[PDB]
Amino acid sequence: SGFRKMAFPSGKVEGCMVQVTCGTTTLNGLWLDDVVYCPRHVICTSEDMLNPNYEDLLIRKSNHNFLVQAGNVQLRVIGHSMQNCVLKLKVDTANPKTPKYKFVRIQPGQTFSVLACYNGSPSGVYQCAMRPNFTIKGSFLNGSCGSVGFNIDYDCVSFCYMHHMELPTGVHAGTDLEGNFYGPFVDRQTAQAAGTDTTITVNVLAWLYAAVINGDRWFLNRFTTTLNDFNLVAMKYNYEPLTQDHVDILGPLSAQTGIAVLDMCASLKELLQNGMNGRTILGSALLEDEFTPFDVVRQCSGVTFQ
Amino acid sequence: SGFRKMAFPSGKVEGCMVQVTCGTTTLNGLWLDDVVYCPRHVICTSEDMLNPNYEDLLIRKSNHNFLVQAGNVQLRVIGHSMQNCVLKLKVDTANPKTPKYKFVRIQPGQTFSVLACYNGSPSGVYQCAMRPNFTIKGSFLNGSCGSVGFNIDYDCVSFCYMHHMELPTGVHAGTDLEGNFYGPFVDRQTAQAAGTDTTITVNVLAWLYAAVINGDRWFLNRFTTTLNDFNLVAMKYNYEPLTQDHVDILGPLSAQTGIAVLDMCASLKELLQNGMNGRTILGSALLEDEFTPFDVVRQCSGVTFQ
Ligand SMILES: *[C@@](O)(c1nc2cc(Cl)ccc2s1)[C@H](C[C@@H]1CCNC1=O)NC(=O)[C@@H]1[C@@H]2[C@H](CN1C(=O)[C@@H](NC(=O)C(F)(F)F)C(C)(C)C)C2(C)C
Ligand SMILES: *[C@@](O)(c1nc2cc(Cl)ccc2s1)[C@H](C[C@@H]1CCNC1=O)NC(=O)[C@@H]1[C@@H]2[C@H](CN1C(=O)[C@@H](NC(=O)C(F)(F)F)C(C)(C)C)C2(C)C
Repeated sequence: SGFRKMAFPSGKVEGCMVQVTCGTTTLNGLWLDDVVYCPRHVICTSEDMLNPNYEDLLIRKSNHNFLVQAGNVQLRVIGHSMQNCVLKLKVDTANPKTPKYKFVRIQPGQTFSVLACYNGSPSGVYQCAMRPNFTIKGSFLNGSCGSVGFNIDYDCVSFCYMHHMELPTGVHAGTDLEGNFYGPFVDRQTAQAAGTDTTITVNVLAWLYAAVINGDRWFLNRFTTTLNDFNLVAMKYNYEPLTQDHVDILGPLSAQTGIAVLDMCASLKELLQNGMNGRTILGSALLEDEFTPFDVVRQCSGVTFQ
Repeated sequence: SGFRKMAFPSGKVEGCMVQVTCGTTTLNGLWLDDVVYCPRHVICTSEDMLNPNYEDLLIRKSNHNFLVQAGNVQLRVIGHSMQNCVLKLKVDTANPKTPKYKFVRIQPGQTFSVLACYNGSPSGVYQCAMRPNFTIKGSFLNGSCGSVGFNIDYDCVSFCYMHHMELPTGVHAGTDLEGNFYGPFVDRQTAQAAGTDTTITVNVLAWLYAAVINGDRWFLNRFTTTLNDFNLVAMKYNYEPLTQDHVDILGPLSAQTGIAVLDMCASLKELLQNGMNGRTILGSALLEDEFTPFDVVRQCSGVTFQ
């Protein structure tokens, strides 16, 4: 029992972190096989960043200008290319600790672990959700750029996020590992704001199932609802629409607990309409939306990784 | 910016986890150099656990009865001994991934990361506090015993916790790495309850400093208080006494923000007396007590590990 915000074990990713320095600029990179992936703005000074022409800055660089360090050891760069907002540095040594891996673009509502790094060294690990507005509520300082986010499935690391920037209200934005931003953001120091965020309904329901499994059951009511009527209420409280696909994904938890999804929706509707009245669910005084159905099952069933 | 419950990177510990099987009982062990450390109740069946005589059970075992597996590979056991509630299995192979490490007994109020493991494989990592009542609010299932808790300081892993059991209300209890329990608990399946818990005052103050550093400043009032008067109020709300040592430990955060500790105490007193009135601090609707002053500084200053 118990339910915690749990991150994936970070060791497979720790073995891939390096430092990339170009001129006076240093950030983190990810070394897989013989390639180092990092934010392209390693080639910028704190003056180029107001309106940089990356293509222009890069043509004036050559391989030797990129100083890549894995711990002590310098990796010799033997090629470079830009892909969207990431640079790929081909190095002359393959990383012997490279895990089985994939690059995936995640969808809003999905979670992942972040390994926050500075100067190529890991500081800590935490779990994040890709928010509906394509930001993450991270914890990142100067020097954190090139830190990555990931999921693990058995032995395979799915890298889904590389960190680039901090927006107003202290939320974060970055790219997939092909250098395409999540959301409408650009890698330049210019006025940018996140869209209004929404609550990830399916994750809230997942977490309510987690509460039932842990014996926190006070909020279950005796009613059901239709999907349609549920969505009209959710809408008012700035919850995302619940789709049939979401219902289908909640099927395992529904089967385990014997609570139909639309019955749990009726309980959620009452929490939204009446509040929690000073009570907690799983220790929390607010409804939590950063656990996916899979996160709940993984945690409550003891799924392990290689 | 941003503030998250952040765990240490787990890789150094992942490289030390193994599976120990005795008879039909399997739990996790920790392999450092040529020793495997695990809960002594690996030698028990689900019948011996009501009132086990460990000394008696152990004398009937020999080295070969302990099946130790590191991934695929079986490690040959060449000696065994019991120390308090842990077994130490001497094996014929030194773990080549052993980090620099120490065994430490932590104090109530201190935090650490848990690497939750099943069958010798890691499932996830999260941060925990040793509660004043010597429990932790963990997330552990059947098969999690022998999972460890740890801190990292640069290159050195301080192991402070090995998991043994779950108490009523879904909280957890275990030992240091010399097999001595935290709190009054015993490794037997018998009626045991945690003492009433208390809020870790110094950690709450630490977290309020974290809020100020992140620009969440609404709760700062214009007053100060004495330590004595603060402690009379804290007492009523089941907060631990704040000592001068606690004040001294908050000195770095106080200096950084320019808010005297007793001024922050006055703000805390008002939160305790009046509540948060529906507002949040760092996204939380309750006062949080599982961040130490050091955790705040580590996270807000970007301290990294080897
Ligand atoms: C990185 O770690 C990077 N730092 C540098 C420094 C130099 Cl000289 C070159 C390239 C990089 S990448 C940080 C992480 C930030 C810092 C604070 N917290 C974080 O998460 N990234 C940045 O500094 C990026 C970088 C330029 C600006 N920037 C920002 O995050 C801006 N944000 C914005 O302008 C806004 F649009 F998002 F809001 C701030 C104001 C400095 C936080 C670029 C976007 C390329
Ligand atoms: C371990 O993983 C262990 N499991 C086994 C199984 C066998 Cl056959 C032998 C030895 C061990 S150690 C679990 C972890 C628990 C299970 C649920 N969540 C967890 O954290 N530990 C236990 O099962 C320990 C073990 C015997 C009982 N026990 C318990 O946790 C009891 N708790 C208590 O009796 C109480 F006093 F704490 F409350 C419960 C009721 C089974 C949870 C011993 C204490 C040696």
